[PDB]
Amino acid sequence: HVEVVATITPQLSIEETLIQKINHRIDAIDVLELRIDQFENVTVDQVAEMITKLKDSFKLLVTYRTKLQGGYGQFTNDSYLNLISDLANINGIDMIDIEWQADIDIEKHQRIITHLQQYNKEVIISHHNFESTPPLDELQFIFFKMQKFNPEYVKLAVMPHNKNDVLNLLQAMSTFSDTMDCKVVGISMSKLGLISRTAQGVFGGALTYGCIGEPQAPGQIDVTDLKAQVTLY
Amino acid sequence: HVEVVATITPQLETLIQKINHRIDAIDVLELRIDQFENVTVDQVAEMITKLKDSFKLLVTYRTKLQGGYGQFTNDSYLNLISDLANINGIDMIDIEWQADIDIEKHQRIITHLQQYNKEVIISHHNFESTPPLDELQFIFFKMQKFNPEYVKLAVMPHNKNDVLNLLQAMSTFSDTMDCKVVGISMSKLGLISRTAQGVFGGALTYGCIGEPQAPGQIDVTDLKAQVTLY
Repeated sequence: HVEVVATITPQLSIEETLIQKINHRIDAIDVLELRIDQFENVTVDQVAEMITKLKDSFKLLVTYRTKLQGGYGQFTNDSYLNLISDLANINGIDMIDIEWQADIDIEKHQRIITHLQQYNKEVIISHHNFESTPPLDELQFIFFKMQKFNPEYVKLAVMPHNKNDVLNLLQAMSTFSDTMDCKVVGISMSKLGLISRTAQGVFGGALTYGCIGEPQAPGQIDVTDLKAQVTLY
Repeated sequence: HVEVVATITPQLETLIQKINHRIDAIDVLELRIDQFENVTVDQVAEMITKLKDSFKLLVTYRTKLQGGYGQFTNDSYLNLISDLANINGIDMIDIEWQADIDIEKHQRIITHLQQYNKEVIISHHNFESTPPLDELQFIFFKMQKFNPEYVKLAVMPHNKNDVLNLLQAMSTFSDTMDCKVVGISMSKLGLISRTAQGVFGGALTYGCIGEPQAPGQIDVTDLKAQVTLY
């Protein structure tokens, strides 16, 4: 059973137009992802505010996507990890996204992830490669190192250059789905990789991301159409 | 691009209306005839004229062996297929393959059909399982040797790997071979193979007119809508 995620990226003052479009799609939204990287000097208090302006029909996921990994967040890596650790104190948050990459300080990441789970927050460790799709063995090894932190979800987004790249991503997710204990989200970007987002559930995937109006990732789809997709497979 | 196939199995007009309704989603109209007792190329011609100009006409005689109903000798079957080449209204003809067949007799029949300007779809179906990737590629290679217009392989997946294997086989073939390829992973588990057929090099995807004869079949109208997304 794939869950449909609706990504919003409001400004401190969460619109009234948006909150209404959200309620309209209540049936297609399992998880509401609140991106916050589009806020300069965003603070945990500001985020806490926005949350209340929302709260119970979907889980609330808060994501600060760094520019390094495709977002707007320019925070220092140090300030980034501090922000992620601080979001644990916001009672209304159900899921928190933490970025993974080769150069991370592993013991520090584990400390933060464990901290988050002690506050009963589901952790989504994610990795984004906008340049290419490593070979299958490499994809599986990335998934392996990420799940070592025992998160609730492991998320891998890669960029395809050919059909085999899409198939390898699907295979890596499918194989992971069959043997590992935590949930997996596999994303092959661009139109070439569309099948991974629509048939995410067929290959063991747990989440599929959509928008309410315009794409927040490689040509996004309205969650309503995405819900229809998940329902088709 | 991917051509959407609409499969029908009549019996020597309510259908005539349902097909015209979905006429915009139909690139090929597969006319299965194996559901008729003692089918003659003459009756086939009678039906075709009653149907037939916005889609190709594929005539398919699926033998019992390969999931159909056709109870013809291999001889009368191969002769039925050879004789279909005389019907001008037919654009494509489906000829079955299976490792034991007479290679030279088959090649003799395929070249024959192509002399009458018919597009040949050499096909193989396994309603029971999906062979390993290597074996899928083996099947494709054998069928490819006859230099047909299309090579078609339908398999029943048991698990996710079986679906990915079919897609992989079809994709790799797509990248090297000089003829069109068609891959089908049956059941709802394999639905993605029909909707994203063109993503992996497929040239034909099969749908229905309204009533499915099993799980995994999609109305050509919905199928066309899905194909259009990729």
